[PDB]
Amino acid sequence: SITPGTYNITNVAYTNRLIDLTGSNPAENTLIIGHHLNKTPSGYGNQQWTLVQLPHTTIYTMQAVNPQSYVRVRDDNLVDGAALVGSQQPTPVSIESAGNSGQFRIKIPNLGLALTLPSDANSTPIVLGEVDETSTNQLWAFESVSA
Amino acid sequence: SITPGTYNITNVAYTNRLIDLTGSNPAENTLIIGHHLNKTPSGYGNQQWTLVQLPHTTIYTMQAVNPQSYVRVRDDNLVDGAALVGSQQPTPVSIESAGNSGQFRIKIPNLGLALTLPSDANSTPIVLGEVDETSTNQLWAFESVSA
Ligand SMILES: CC(=O)N[C@H]1[C@H](OCCN=[N+]=[N-])O[C@H](CO)[C@@H](O[C@@H]2O[C@H](CO)[C@H](O)[C@H](O)[C@H]2NC(C)=O)[C@@H]1O
Ligand SMILES: CC(=O)N[C@H]1[C@H](OCCN=[N+]=[N-])O[C@H](CO)[C@@H](O[C@@H]2O[C@H](CO)[C@H](O)[C@H](O)[C@H]2NC(C)=O)[C@@H]1O
Repeated sequence: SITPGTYNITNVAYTNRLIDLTGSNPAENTLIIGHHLNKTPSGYGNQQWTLVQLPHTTIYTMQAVNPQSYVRVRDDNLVDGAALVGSQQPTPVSIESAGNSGQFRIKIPNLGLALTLPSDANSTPIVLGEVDETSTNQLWAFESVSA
Repeated sequence: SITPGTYNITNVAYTNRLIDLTGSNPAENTLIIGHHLNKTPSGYGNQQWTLVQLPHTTIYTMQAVNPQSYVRVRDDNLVDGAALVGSQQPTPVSIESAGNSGQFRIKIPNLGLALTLPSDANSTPIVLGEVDETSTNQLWAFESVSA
């Protein structure tokens, strides 16, 4: 499973879209979106995500670098279509390798829902979607931010 | 939420019953059961459970002190009535205070299911049951182990 650490996380369908906390805004419910890289080599802090892992399981918290908002399903409403947002508290996620290259699904534990990017349009908010076998938009790649 | 550490866990409905790994058996799929305290004052290692926590969540792993088997739902079959067993791999659980005091429900994350002890007979296996706020069979007291 992915080692704890700090990553740029890019969509597999839309490889030029990173997970990005809108406007580096620390406010609750700020949306999390798919957005072009906003600074080389690894973006500002709002496109870097630190993963903390529960040993011997695939459960993690994801926290941005700056501001330090965690990834959270808005209002803890774990249903299809629900928005991902920046919050002072995280939603635990299950990050699971897809049979793939170094590709992963970021899943809501035990619900069969996953983070998806529904459009390549820049700034498209990321939402939950149903886990499936053929959609690449709920597939994600992780790249370490250089120390 | 509960502080990480090593605990004896006693049922609320049946106060002479602790979560216990059958016969201190290290084998996979060994039943977890309700059973009287097997040693004073904190039982042997099969009745002592170490909790590991993912910070800022209520998700945890539970592992016996000896042998070191984790608490796992049989075949990761997260449905009503499924057996709890020891395994080399854990089922992440959500340990949530049930108001009261020192009382907690050990729930399956995001599902309406929780560990429950259906009878005070010695060695009755612990199994998942639907979450039910009024049922003491799925309530648990946690006492730090002095040993
Ligand atoms: C609404 C908003 O936050 N707009 C801009 C913000 O302007 C704030 C003032 N008024 N408005 N109205 O300015 C930031 C910083 O330039 C800007 O942030 C970018 O937002 C995009 C999505 O639109 C993406 O999140 C970028 O990564 C982000 N860049 C930074 C550095 O935060 C925001 O859109
Ligand atoms: C038979 C065997 O291989 N193990 C038994 C063990 O046998 C001792 C030999 N016969 N004598 N006197 O005996 C213990 C009971 O003392 C037994 O372990 C207990 O099993 C129950 C449920 O069946 C429960 O898990 C108890 O906590 C457990 N106690 C300990 C200390 O492991 C074991 O199966």
